[PDB]
Amino acid sequence: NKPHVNVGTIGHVDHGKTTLTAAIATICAKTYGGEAKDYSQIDSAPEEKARGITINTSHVEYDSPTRHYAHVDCPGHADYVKNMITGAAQMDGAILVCAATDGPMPQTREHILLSRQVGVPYIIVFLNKCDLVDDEELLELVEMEVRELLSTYDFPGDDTPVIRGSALAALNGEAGPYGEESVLALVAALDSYIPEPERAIDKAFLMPIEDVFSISGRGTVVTGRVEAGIIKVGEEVEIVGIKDTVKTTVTGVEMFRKLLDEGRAGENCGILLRGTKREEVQRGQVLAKPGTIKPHTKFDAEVYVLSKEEGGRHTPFLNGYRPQFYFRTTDVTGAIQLKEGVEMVMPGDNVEMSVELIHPIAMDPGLRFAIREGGRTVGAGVVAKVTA
Ligand SMILES: Nc1nc2c(ncn2[C@@H]2O[C@H](COP(=O)(O)OP(=O)(O)O)[C@@H](O)[C@H]2O)c(=O)[nH]1
Ligand SMILES: [Mg+2]
Repeated sequence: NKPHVNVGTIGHVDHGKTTLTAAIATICAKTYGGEAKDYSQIDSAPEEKARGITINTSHVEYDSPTRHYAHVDCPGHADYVKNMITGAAQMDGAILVCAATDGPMPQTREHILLSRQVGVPYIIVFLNKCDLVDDEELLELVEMEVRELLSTYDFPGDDTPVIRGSALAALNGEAGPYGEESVLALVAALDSYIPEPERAIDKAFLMPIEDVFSISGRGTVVTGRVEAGIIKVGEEVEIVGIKDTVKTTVTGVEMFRKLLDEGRAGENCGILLRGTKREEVQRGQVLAKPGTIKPHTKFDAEVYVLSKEEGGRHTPFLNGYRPQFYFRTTDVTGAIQLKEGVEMVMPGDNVEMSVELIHPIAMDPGLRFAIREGGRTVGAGVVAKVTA
């Protein structure tokens, strides 16, 4: 297994996302080996349902000389919003498709802003439909506009790879600069510009607490899934969230009928904690390497509000709405502040909001959450920025 990289095509409708996706898959198959996909196979995106939220996504796979890519393409504007806000497709990089004829358009800007909000780490640009523009100064002008638009949202527009091509020429089997060579140039940009994502085992240790036990003859044990890093018996951990942060030592690690020396990312296990009582640990707190994650009550978020068809509200909510925010394992009530001038949010919409929780939660930007009322999911969010 070589590097596996998650990517996707973003950009305004009709700018050439599905055509480019089909061209990449077909040309990589012909060049490096794999399966070719045509336009109709990718334009028809299957439906996959998870928590009532319906997202239509097309998934294609293709190989570079050294990597295997998983690529997502979406039919509608709402599909891209839901896919990016939730953790459905965790893109390691996004391919921004922009038509050289019309230039950046409203959904071009929204998709860059969304990528910033949800934490898309890198963006590569395919400047498409260059077969329709013969003036190279006009191509330069639109490229400059795309780079500046990227920098407006804190992406490094001056260093961004911008590949000029015609996804339709490439899919049709054309040669020349805008044909197959341009799609191979884009694949070479994916290989050179997007690093392999850091392994969970290499990150700082983090384990959300799911259950707590007072075991007679042993002491206090917390159970959960290790999300990141490694914890060894004898090392210190912080208990972060809900209550003031405290620090203790791990004195044991175990799985069912298996005593362990350490707990590793992906493992579900129990952790024995020195000098701790059951009332000091609780669900919704996390164990973490000391000093690597901080509790917060205030944060900004990007939020998709479920439509009534997805089991959400069928009425708008107002500024000052106080639902529950479900973080990892538990609900915390929080008050919502909308952008200035915004008084209500419609179901089916996505908005940027500020939140103040009634108790702190350990969080970094990129943490996903659900918004619930009465235990019914009414929204999905991602922490865009922690307020301090
Ligand atoms: N002339 C030209 N047309 C293109 C190119 N790429 C896509 N198109 C056309 O633009 C229309 C929309 O393309 P599509 O891939 O469905 O755009 P999407 O909405 O972003 O997925 C289709 O009619 C394509 O054939 C190109 O490089 N040159
Ligand atoms: Mg499409």
